[PDB]
Amino acid sequence: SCIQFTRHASDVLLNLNRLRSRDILTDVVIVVSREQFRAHKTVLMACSGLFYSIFTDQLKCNLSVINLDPEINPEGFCILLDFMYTSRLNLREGNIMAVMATAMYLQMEHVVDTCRKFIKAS
Amino acid sequence: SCIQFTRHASDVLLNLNRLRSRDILTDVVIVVSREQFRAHKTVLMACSGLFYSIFTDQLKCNLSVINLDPEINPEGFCILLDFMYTSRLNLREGNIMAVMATAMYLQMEHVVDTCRKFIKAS
Amino acid sequence: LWYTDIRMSWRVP
Amino acid sequence: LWYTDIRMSWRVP
Repeated sequence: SCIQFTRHASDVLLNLNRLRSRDILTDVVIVVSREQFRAHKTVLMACSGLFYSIFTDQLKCNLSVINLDPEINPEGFCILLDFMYTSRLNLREGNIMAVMATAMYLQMEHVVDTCRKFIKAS
Repeated sequence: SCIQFTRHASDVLLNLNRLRSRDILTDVVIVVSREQFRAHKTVLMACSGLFYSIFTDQLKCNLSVINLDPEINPEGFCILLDFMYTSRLNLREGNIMAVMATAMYLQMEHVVDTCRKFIKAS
Repeated sequence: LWYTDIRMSWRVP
Repeated sequence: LWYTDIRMSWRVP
């Protein structure tokens, strides 16, 4: 009966990334050390178990700044945030361990698994 | 050298709809005369030129309740909101004209284009 | 279930 | 560019 649009989800995601880039309706700043990352809570909750728990916690849900562990690699976090909004995970010899560890912290187990397959590749 | 996750956009979209279903971080009620639909502004702005204009307008950006034209068919809107959050457009002979007219009003020409292909095959 | 690959016409500025 | 179809492990309850 029904019609399914195969590019719809990727087009929504493209436009969400364009909203992030223009800073339109971004409602949280994630802080890693002194580095600040602007985002939409809902996109974060849709990609990460950590962010889900944080923004359904009544003590934290209304905060505009969330501070993650300052021991987290900011390049690792930046790679993963770009990934949430793009589907593209840019992995390098030099950044891969940091990304894997950051993905564990964010409870994005499937990204970890993809990093493990990547390591098995070479 | 990038890895691209081909199911990522649709998995994000599934989770956004689960968030809509559980009423989590919904920040707007769209009103069609007296019918009500809870949504996330950013999904609406990612899908429709009309909603983009509404939520970037300084008079309306901080409203928790938004009126659409109260004469639009509420079934037509409801089919389209579900489409925004699912990729699935459920077209029957009984609703096609209401969906098409509503899509024009939401500035979703590619959906209108599809309803025209549906008219051409039916 | 029929599929279409049509691209979304709306692009955020 | 390399593609994977792996499914997201995170699911909103």
